[PDB]
Amino acid sequence: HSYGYKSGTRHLFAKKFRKHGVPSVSTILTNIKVGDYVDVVADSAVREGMPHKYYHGRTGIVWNVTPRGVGVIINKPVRTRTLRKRICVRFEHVRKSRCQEAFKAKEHQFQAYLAAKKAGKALPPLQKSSRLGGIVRPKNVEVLARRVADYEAMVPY
Amino acid sequence: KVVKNKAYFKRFQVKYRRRREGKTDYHARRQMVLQDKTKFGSPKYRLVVRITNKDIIAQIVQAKIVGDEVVMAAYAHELPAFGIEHGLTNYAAAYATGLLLARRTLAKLGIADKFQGAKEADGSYSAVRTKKERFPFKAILDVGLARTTTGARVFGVLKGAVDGGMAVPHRPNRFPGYNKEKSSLDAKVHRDRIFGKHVADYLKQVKEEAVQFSKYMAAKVLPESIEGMYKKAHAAIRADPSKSLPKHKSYKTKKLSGAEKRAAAKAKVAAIRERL
Amino acid sequence: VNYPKKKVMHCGDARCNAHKSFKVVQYKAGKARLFARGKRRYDRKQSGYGGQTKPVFHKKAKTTKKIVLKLQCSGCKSIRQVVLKRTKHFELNDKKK
Amino acid sequence: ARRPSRCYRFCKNKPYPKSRFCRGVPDPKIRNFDIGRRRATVDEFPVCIHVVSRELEQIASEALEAARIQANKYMVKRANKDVFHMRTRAHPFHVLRINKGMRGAFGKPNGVCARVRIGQILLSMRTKEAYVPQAFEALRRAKMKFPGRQIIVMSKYWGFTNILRTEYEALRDAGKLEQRGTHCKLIAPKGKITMRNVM
RNA sequence: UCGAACCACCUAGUAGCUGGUUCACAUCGAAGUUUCCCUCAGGAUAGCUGGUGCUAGUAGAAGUAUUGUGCGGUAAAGCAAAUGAUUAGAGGGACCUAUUCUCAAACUUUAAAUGUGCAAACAAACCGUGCCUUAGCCAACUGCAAGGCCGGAAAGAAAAGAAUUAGAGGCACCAAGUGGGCCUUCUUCGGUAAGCGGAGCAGGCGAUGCGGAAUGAACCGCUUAGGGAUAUGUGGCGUCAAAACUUAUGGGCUCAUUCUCGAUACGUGAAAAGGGUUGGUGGAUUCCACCGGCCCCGAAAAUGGAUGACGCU
RNA sequence: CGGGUAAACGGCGGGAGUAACUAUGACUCUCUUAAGGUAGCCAAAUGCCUCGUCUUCCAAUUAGAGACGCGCAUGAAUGGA
RNA sequence: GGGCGGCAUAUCUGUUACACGACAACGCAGGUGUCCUAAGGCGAGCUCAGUGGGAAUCUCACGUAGAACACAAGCGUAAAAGCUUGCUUGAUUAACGAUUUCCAGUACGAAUCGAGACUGCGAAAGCAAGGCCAGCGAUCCUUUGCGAAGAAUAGGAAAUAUGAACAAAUCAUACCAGAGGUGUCAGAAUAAUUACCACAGGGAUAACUGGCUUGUGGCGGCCAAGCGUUCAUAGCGACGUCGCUUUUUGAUCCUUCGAUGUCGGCUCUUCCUAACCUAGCGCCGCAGAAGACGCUAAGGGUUGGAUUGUUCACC
RNA sequence: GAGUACGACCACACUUGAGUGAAAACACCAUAUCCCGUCCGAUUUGUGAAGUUAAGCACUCACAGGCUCAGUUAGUACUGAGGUCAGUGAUGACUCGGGAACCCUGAGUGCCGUACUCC
RNA sequence: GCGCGGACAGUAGAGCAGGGGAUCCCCGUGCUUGGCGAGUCCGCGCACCA
Ligand SMILES: [K+]
Ligand SMILES: [K+]
Ligand SMILES: [Mg+2]
Ligand SMILES: [Mg+2]
Ligand SMILES: [Mg+2]
Ligand SMILES: [Mg+2]
Ligand SMILES: [Mg+2]
Ligand SMILES: [Mg+2]
Ligand SMILES: [Mg+2]
Ligand SMILES: [Mg+2]
Ligand SMILES: [Mg+2]
Ligand SMILES: [Mg+2]
Ligand SMILES: [Mg+2]
Ligand SMILES: [Mg+2]
Ligand SMILES: [Mg+2]
Ligand SMILES: [Mg+2]
Ligand SMILES: [Mg+2]
Ligand SMILES: [Mg+2]
Ligand SMILES: [Mg+2]
Ligand SMILES: [Mg+2]
Ligand SMILES: [Mg+2]
Ligand SMILES: [Mg+2]
Ligand SMILES: [Mg+2]
Ligand SMILES: [Mg+2]
Ligand SMILES: [Mg+2]
Ligand SMILES: [Mg+2]
Ligand SMILES: [Mg+2]
Ligand SMILES: [Mg+2]
Ligand SMILES: [Mg+2]
Ligand SMILES: [Mg+2]
Ligand SMILES: [Mg+2]
Ligand SMILES: [Mg+2]
Ligand SMILES: [Mg+2]
Ligand SMILES: [Mg+2]
Ligand SMILES: [Mg+2]
Ligand SMILES: [Mg+2]
Ligand SMILES: [Mg+2]
Ligand code: NA
Ligand code: NA
Ligand code: NA
Ligand code: NA
Ligand code: NA
Ligand SMILES: [Zn+2]
Repeated sequence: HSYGYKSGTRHLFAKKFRKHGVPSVSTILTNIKVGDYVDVVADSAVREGMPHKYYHGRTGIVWNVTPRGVGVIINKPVRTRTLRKRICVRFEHVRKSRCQEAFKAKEHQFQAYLAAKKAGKALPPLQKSSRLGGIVRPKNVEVLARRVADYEAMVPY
Repeated sequence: KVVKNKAYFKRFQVKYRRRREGKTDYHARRQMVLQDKTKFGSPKYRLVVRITNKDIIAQIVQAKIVGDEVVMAAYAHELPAFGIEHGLTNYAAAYATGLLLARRTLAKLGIADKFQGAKEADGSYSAVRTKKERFPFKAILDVGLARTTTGARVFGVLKGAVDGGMAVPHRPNRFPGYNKEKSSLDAKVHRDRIFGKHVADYLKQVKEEAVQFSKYMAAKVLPESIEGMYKKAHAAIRADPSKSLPKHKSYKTKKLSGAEKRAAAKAKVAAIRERL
Repeated sequence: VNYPKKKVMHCGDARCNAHKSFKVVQYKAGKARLFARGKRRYDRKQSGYGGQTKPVFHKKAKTTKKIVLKLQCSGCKSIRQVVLKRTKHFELNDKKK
Repeated sequence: ARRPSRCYRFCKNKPYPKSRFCRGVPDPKIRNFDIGRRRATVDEFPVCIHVVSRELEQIASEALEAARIQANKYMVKRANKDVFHMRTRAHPFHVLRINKGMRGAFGKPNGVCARVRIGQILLSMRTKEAYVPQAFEALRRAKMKFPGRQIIVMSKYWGFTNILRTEYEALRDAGKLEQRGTHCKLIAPKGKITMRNVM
């Protein structure tokens, strides 16, 4: 019986086809701050500070930044509760997470609308529901039917 | 049996563009670009030295995701606006270009006249001032793929910048005149190489020879007038660093559209069918 | 496993307080004292009738032992102890080959 | 002797091929997968008949060999040996195990069989129009040698190729077929201009 | 009385084992799983349960969606892509070159469904280049980092299918029984197989009856204070037996002789193969081949017997 | 350490060739032990194969007796005959 | 079932495993208790395995890694993570910092992110507190290392503490960090036999009947290469394939362990048919006689003996 | 319209063949007294400028191979939910939903920054 | 673990494998580290609380 630290990671901790190589310069240049949402994704070409397989593909908040490492808080269910596990990884195994992108865009749009209404400018026209009825004026009208050729065709040989 | 079959190209992963062009060492570049993550992306500068066949390029560079940002540049092909007009790729030229880049960046940052460096070049080593009074501007040295041999001109640009007021962290171990036995530097040898005395000696020998030094011998460049020329060039640099050399048609080819290429192929097929 | 006879290592003490030369001696257990407190208690327990009064281990499984090195600064007389991995054959060699 | 094949008809295992994990496997009993004259050209035999599988089951290599021998012998005695080409399409790659309930019950190799699906082609015979009834009866007997239900059907393509039996003559006349052995590929108008590829 | 007599006593010896364990009804209500143990017929330990409550009662909610953003290599597919296995020809005995017959739990370029992290405005976030503080970063800074303070604005989250809630969140304390499970549905590993053995997900029985499948722990229906009325579910409506007192002003098909044709969801009587009747497809001049339906043959066991019985055409 | 002692406990071998037909093997080479089962006895209350093979006993004998011995695993006061 | 065997007892890859994580079998294929002063650390150069052309190993092109990285496997890696080489000891110390894996969210083992010291390499950015991921160990006991000197009028910021009337020197303890080991690897100090046997229990578990299964045994079909002078089928029937039966044995462990009397024979009754004889009938290679094969048929019948406990056997 | 240096993404950029290239660069190049390193100034290091676009490099071409994005394959394969569904069964269809891959075919063949320089 | 004897006799000789002449003679051959103290392997006889 075998349950190693990296047990069952043959396809998990592997590069995608024709995408091998050391991490990129953008990864080195990304600034990680305490409170940033990050995705924990293991980079198989580093093998230092690599997260345990459980935390691959989890998103959490940064609680700590060290010169070469990142502390992330990750939710982990166990029995009847979810713990807040603080994992330590090298910066190469985190990506700036986009989990709040739609919410930030929504807040930005609301500030912009507030400014426009304060200024008395023209608000954008409202989108309309596509589910409302109306007249349809067809261009081509065809008969939907089963023909002989369909049964003839879908037989092989 | 064939190695370069269809499967070979299907499985092939190209290197980075600058790796297969043989320009960028990406391990070294990644280590040079890296900072403490606790710095939160505070500015960091590489002093880039790239000596071409006829020119020396020295840049102060900042790494950005969109592409590197060049803050200041200096070129050894811009030195004759300061005197020196020959030997633009020797050690004295590398030193002068380094000093020019140092003075240019210190003037552009507004901290010139507050960090002067060594007014007279003595060739001795003084350890830089780093966080590791007011600290001087700090850049790290990027030699690229050049062999870091003792006496190489990349460290000549390094020394020129250091004498110009930079804080480029270095040890004297690769300056010309460093003896690896005693573990010590002969500052006079470095001084002589800085002011070009080796070039003057070789030129004197070549004159006594009676192809080398042809543009030298086309002018009346006596070996004894080299050192003063380099000193005066240093002074002219310290005077005015903004100085430089005094100062639509198209040769692009029309690529033919895909339909035109298809017409060409169809015509060739028609011709070969008729001919046979 | 081959080990150098002289080792260059951080000292620790205010005499040298830096990297320094260390002679290498392999640690070996000192003789069990007759008047060690546990030995006195054991001899008291063992006297009289009743046979053996403590366990005697028999089910030996280890084929090696951990190697402990005594490092001695030339400047001082202080000994530092370091632990190496288990190994069947430890030797202080000078050949460096 | 040999345990009956119906014991190994349930299939339901992950495939268990011969490998460096799976040692001790005897060879399949069928070793000739092409009967008649395989050398014969594609133009020679316009008619193609195949036996189609209607179940998802395992067919032992002994059965494939028996069916092959049956079809060969019938075509020989009721026709000639130079007028048909029959290829056996199913290859026995699944190793069967025997446990010679008990402890350590994992069995050792003792046979090999082909995992076969619904609508899979098991045999294919290439003949001329004149020896079609012999083809059909030979395939009926070979089919009798198989487990499960198989239906014999006429292939609308030309022989073992991928061209319709009717269109083949026109394209061949138009010089649009590369003839290489018992099958032909249609020349596609791509790549360099050769003396081939022109049409 | 003897592979260690008898009598009294230590001795009510110890027992993780077997047997027993005395009133009512009321509110709730399990577990056969985890980790450790000379541990496997037993314990500790967490979980499941009860009793206490504490706290500002709609709060820091969710076995569910949606939208946004991450994770994945199983099903499928592939061998005319790498690694392995593999049949045959063709072009330059073998080698090569283009493919072609077949394919893999310990192969894979690609790649689902179902899933699985995070977010979706009240201790938060946004705005001000607002102030203070710092032995933090930066060559310095009015830049970056961190903690605060002072304010402003907040569809309190528009519109575009643009959620819903029998939607008060948190926090403790003290304890019980369990720690032999078993069945079913999909997925399955070992086995010829098993009412066999082992797992994953989820519902069950165990602990639960009631209605129905004649009968059955587990199937179908429905789950339960004790009573009426009405209406259903599953299942039925020739008698047994409530219901077509054998309904229709519905269409077809089917004949069966000692095994009884059929009326058998689960499931509890079958195949390869073949032939009365009445359907279909494709040809030839009514017959030729082929394919269905129902029926028949293939179809042999021991007390007399079983669509539940009678019987029904 | 060195001697003695079996009517002390006990123990007591194989494979590889050979004689004018076939056999089996007096003979020989070898590997080998502390010694290699001697005199006897036997499918025996001891023989797996086995209901061994031959003779005799009967109409017919997995029984009985007499022989034979490649003796799974007979045998000498663990006393043999 | 137990025993014998094995280790599934501590533990690592791949698969089992069902695209998060988790997931069992005495499931599958393999590993582990070591080994390395370099096989650790760093810098610099270089490119590997294989091909092809050429010189009675050397050369020039190709070469996505098809090599190598101690050891099993997976993953990763090409101006390197491989090879060579230069100088090094970050394989040290590290204020009880935090964390992951196992998980009770305890230790142990292995990891990860750090802060300080002193350093190695490097021009520098940097990189290193072992060789990534398996390679290991509680209490008590034993044993080693650390608490250099020199200072203080007085226990302080800085002097190790104690042996309880107290002072010196021994000696013995103590506080921290390690070593010596428990492989049943959360850690007793352990040989057999019982048919002379005993107890508490167990149908949680074997042996006998019954039940499921039917591999094995038994009995049949289909197809048709052949055998039959000839001729596939009078008779039989390779190689394939589909059944049936519980008259064999195996597999299982559901019932029974506060007990279901256990082989054979004898005696006696009944049932089945896959028919030996007896009744009818087809068919043959059926001249007759004798027979073969099949069909309906289980109403009736189916012996006496030698050896053997036998059932079987065979005379 | 280009070039150089540093670059971001890392083939629409690669590979193989051919063709063209203004200026300035880039590079081939010439050479070893010195710094430095080699068996070998080959590589590397220093010093240089007589020549050349021959190669590198940049652009063009190929019914080129790969690669990228589409379509076709195909509502097919597979699959979440359901039935006292069909079938002896293997399996299959149906009902409410999700929905591929290869083969093949169409198009395309790098792009965005910082500085400096040439038309 | 504690002690002994030995790496043939020793304070470098002896046995003897291979060498010339008639079994004789002659060439050869042979535990570590230190200024007599401290380690490695065989045996013996003795100790056994992680
Ligand atoms: K199986
Ligand atoms: K009612
Ligand atoms: Mg993956
Ligand atoms: Mg008596
Ligand atoms: Mg009592
Ligand atoms: Mg009780
Ligand atoms: Mg309740
Ligand atoms: Mg598949
Ligand atoms: Mg409790
Ligand atoms: Mg119970
Ligand atoms: Mg009922
Ligand atoms: Mg009624
Ligand atoms: Mg009626
Ligand atoms: Mg009924
Ligand atoms: Mg004898
Ligand atoms: Mg005998
Ligand atoms: Mg006898
Ligand atoms: Mg007898
Ligand atoms: Mg006798
Ligand atoms: Mg005797
Ligand atoms: Mg899953
Ligand atoms: Mg998973
Ligand atoms: Mg701590
Ligand atoms: Mg630890
Ligand atoms: Mg580190
Ligand atoms: Mg390391
Ligand atoms: Mg290494
Ligand atoms: Mg490491
Ligand atoms: Mg390790
Ligand atoms: Mg234990
Ligand atoms: Mg007895
Ligand atoms: Mg008893
Ligand atoms: Mg039982
Ligand atoms: Mg019990
Ligand atoms: Mg009873
Ligand atoms: Mg009784
Ligand atoms: Mg009875
Ligand atoms: Na119920
Ligand atoms: Na009717
Ligand atoms: Na440090
Ligand atoms: Na210990
Ligand atoms: Na059988
Ligand atoms: Zn010291």
